[PDB]
Amino acid sequence: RLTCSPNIDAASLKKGQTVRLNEALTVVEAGTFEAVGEISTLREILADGHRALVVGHADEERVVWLADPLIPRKLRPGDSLLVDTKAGYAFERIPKAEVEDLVLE
Amino acid sequence: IVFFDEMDSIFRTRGTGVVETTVVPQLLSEIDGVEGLENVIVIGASNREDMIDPAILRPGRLDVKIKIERPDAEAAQDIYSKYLTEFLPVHADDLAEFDGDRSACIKAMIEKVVDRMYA
Repeated sequence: RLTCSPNIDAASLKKGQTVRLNEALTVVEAGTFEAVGEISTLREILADGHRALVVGHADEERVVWLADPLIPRKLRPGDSLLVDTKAGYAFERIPKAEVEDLVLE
Repeated sequence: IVFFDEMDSIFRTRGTGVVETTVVPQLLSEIDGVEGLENVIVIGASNREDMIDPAILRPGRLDVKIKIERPDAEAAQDIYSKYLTEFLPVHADDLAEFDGDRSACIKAMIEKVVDRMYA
């Protein structure tokens, strides 16, 4: 639980946004969202609207909070999302093209 | 040329299993994608064509089917000739009956054995 520096605006911060620290453990700057990490397939979106249940690479399922940009376009089951298991956050959606629809029709 | 031998092992079907269930979809997609190339040809062989699902055998991917029937008398004679070559040693008794004519003796023997087998 860190304290915010007077320079930055606490309300301006967004959920899941990467922040910068220092030797005194004070948040002075906030950057962008992470773009590298594990990719998990979305299983469902919970009733609260802030957490989603996804499945990992090894068929291990987890419940992770969604980032601010994820909270038209509507997220749908089967989408691939960049996740951080240690932090329990999903930051972005990685587009994927499905060939099943082309085959069926 | 890609040769898929014993197509009963894989690509057979998914409904009857009693991942192997996830082999034919991506294979069909890849074949559809490579169909545009002129020089790519896919060849498959199988003893039991019934076990193969017709989805891969629909017009398009597997459009050509060739049936190899069991040999008949003329086919049997041809197959015997393909092996009973003049280079194999022949006993003097049979060879003397044709005055050293190896080809005549061999073809007469082939006809005789074909007649014996199909009688």
